[PDB]
Amino acid sequence: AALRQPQVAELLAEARRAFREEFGAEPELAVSAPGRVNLIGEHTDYNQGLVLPMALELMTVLVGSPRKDGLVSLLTTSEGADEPQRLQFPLPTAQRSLEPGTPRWANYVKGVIQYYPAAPLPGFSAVVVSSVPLGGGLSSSASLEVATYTFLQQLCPDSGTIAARAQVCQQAEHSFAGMPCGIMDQFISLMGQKGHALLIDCRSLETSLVPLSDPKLAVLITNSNVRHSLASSEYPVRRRQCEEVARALGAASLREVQLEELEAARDLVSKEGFRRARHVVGEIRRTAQAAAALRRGDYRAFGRLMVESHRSLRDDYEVSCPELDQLVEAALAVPGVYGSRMTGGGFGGCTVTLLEASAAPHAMRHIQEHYGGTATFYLSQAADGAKVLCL
Ligand SMILES: O=C1CCCC2=C1C1(CCCCC1)N=C(Nc1nc3ccccc3o1)N2
Ligand SMILES: OC[C@H]1O[C@@H](O)[C@H](O)[C@@H](O)[C@H]1O
Repeated sequence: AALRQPQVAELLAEARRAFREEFGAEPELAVSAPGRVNLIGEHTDYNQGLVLPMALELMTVLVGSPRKDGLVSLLTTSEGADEPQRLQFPLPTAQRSLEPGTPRWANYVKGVIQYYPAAPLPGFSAVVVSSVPLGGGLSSSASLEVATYTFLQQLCPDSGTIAARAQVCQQAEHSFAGMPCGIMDQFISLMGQKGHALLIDCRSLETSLVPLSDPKLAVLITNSNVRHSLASSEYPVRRRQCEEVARALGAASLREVQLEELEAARDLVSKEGFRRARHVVGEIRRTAQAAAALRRGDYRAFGRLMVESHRSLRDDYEVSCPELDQLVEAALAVPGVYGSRMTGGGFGGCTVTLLEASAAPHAMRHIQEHYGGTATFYLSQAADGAKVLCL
């Protein structure tokens, strides 16, 4: 009774009803974009490294219709959203551009509109709904950026590439939400495919769809239901730190630096700096092994490289928190768990447990009985990325 089911048919239905009530007519378009769990490859994306996320059945839906008057009218229904629930604004122009501000959920939609590369973009009316827990570490902000972007393509098709769309979504996260994120979360929300993880190369931007078929394997996501102060504050600090271990070692990114190099480079950088790399330069060179291991269906090893990812996130990158540590170390003692680790940016949010489906009922008994805080669970199929339904 801690498991939240996806309920995606009723999420779309909720959004259409709220649209008819709010705007006096039936919406003409539905889009969705998923949130994400990163299986392995944490704090690598901005280090031009490798990540292995998948898309969730947890998503953000826009339902809307173009307007003739050049203005945008938004209703959000998400419980967590900061007041007001509605905002309206003219389209940006050469003269006036959109500005971040109040309410914050709107900043994401504004950013994407502001950086949208095709024209002419008409005004629109839209309802925004999401089953992605807001600020819970499964990329609610990326689902809303990419859901926005997918709605704008229907209003005014772009003639570009999946990376250009991810950079636009990423720029809205930088400029309008003041969060200097990598490309992972936008990329997986765009490109996820049911029954697949997505191995992303954040240097080359090559991507591989890795079958996650086997119905033996389950991915249990557990929300800690915490977010520490340190989150919003330490993420850019870590990023900046990485950029100095890279600058010091005459490497254009840590992708280029290998562990044998960092170990014999100790003197050129700081104890906590060098330790940030043992994680990053290390991390890269085990998502690769996790990738090569999921293909072999090996599981143990992804696991080892996984718990090795948490331990490294906890001790070297210092971006876990006692709640995440107690959840990982808790699951990691249940036989049949290959691995568990913090996922996403850390300082709170979710862990990800690679278990055997048979044991799912007992784990959710156990974790809720053996976790100090409030556990929410998702038993997540690997899902589709951005989608359109004409209405
Ligand atoms: O306060 C923070 C701290 C940083 C993390 C972050 C938030 C808030 C910002 C706006 C109010 C709720 C919390 N929202 C998101 N993501 C988000 N996804 C959404 C999908 C549909 C509607 C609204 C959505 O807000 N991320
Ligand atoms: O795995 C670490 C990740 O933290 C995310 O939440 C951020 O949006 C990503 O770009 C990546 O930096």
